[PDB]
Amino acid sequence: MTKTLPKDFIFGGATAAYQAEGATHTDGKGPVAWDKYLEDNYWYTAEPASDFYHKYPVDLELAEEYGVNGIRISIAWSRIFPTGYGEVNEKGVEFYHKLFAECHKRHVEPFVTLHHFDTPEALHSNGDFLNRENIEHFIDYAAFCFEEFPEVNYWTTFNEIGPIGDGQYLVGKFPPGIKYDLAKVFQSHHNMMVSHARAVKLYKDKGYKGEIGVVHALPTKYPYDPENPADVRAAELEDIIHNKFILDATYLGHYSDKTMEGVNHILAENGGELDLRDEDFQALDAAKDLNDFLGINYYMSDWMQAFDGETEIIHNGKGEKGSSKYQIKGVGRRVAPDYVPRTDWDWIIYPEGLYDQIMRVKNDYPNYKKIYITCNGLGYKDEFVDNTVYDDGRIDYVKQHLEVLSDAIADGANVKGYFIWSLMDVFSWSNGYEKRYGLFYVDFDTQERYPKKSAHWYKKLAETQVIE
Ligand SMILES: O=P(O)(O)OC[C@H]1O[C@@H](O)[C@H](O)[C@@H](O)[C@H]1O
Repeated sequence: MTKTLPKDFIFGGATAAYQAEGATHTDGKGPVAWDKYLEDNYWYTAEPASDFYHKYPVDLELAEEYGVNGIRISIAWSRIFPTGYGEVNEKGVEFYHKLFAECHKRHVEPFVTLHHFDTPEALHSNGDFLNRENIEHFIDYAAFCFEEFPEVNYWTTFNEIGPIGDGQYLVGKFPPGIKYDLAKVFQSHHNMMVSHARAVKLYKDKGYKGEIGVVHALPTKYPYDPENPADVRAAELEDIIHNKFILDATYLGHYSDKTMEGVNHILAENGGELDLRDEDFQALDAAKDLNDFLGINYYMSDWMQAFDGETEIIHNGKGEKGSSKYQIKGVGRRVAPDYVPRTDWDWIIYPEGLYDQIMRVKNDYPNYKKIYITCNGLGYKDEFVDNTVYDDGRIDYVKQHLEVLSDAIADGANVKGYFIWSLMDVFSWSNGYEKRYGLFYVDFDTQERYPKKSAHWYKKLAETQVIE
């Protein structure tokens, strides 16, 4: 009497080059911003990470043992072009071909992302994507990869553009560690999206065989008190900063009137200017209907309350329940509802928000075509016991969301797969190695993998499609 998922659903796992790989200075790998940054601003580094560079056969064998039929992986732009452009690093390219081969061998379909929070340092320190020159460097890097890896049937350009501008120019937790720059945020959202529109046009023109799409973070924004118009407006603007702006570029080819009115407002109150060239809209309009699927990364929702004070944002990275604080002048502040389960990192559990996002994209952008939940998971300090982890909380979190998908599917939403963040334990960019999300437990001192209770649960799900 439980829900069921379509027989052709993808039950995958997700990873990220920098988070998983390791080998940060091996086989010609070029530096990335995180190299110096984590060292100066955090208490851990990307070494040894989960040593994916050498472990992948074990990871893939296990992934196969436990019914995982898909896997998001990212190509480390700085491993192919250790400087963003020019010389190619043979060994880098060699590595990916191996990896890709192992995937096909293990029946795990690779969903490849060209960019996942890791612009080659040399280019990043030069304005990253705010600098229009790097847009070029990207398209060339994409064309290289498209041509070089015919083994890949599914491509994605960028992973979470919103969260890049957010952690980079708004929260200041991702390098360069800038804060409150709502002008840079919106610019980066526009520039990066132009970089995407171009690469997709390109993959389509040169008529390659597979599918090309985007991976967007879409945390549902709700007004704290639906009855208060002040709250409604607040969620609306908040949603515009994190979701609408980007979505619109991804489908309308331009920013809607409400979107620009809100952006105008936000920028007026906080200052700032946007450099929007007409050629950018030619690129955007061209690729608007090209995307083959949408990848929705979703972890939690946000409630917004009106707020008239100055802007202050504190990121709770050590996992101290309550240290999070988010308020923006002209926009509003986030207030967790009273009794929703939230965690030590303050991330709110609210499965219903996923359903609402899926019905929103579906209604506002009917041309989405197909939806994959490219990332969903619960990060928390598991306890290593009996060579496993009795991660019942994670099974509950996942199970709850999978049920909401099973519904959004029934209600006419074209959802084709779910990717659990993450396949194995990896360190978090701003929360260290403590915030674990994996189906498999990595013992960072030995690099030994151990299936968690969720790995065993996911298997039955995989081979039954009955959520129980
Ligand atoms: O902030 P956390 O704990 O790392 O969880 C956030 C996760 O979200 C995903 O969407 C990002 O692409 C991952 O790289 C990961 O960072």
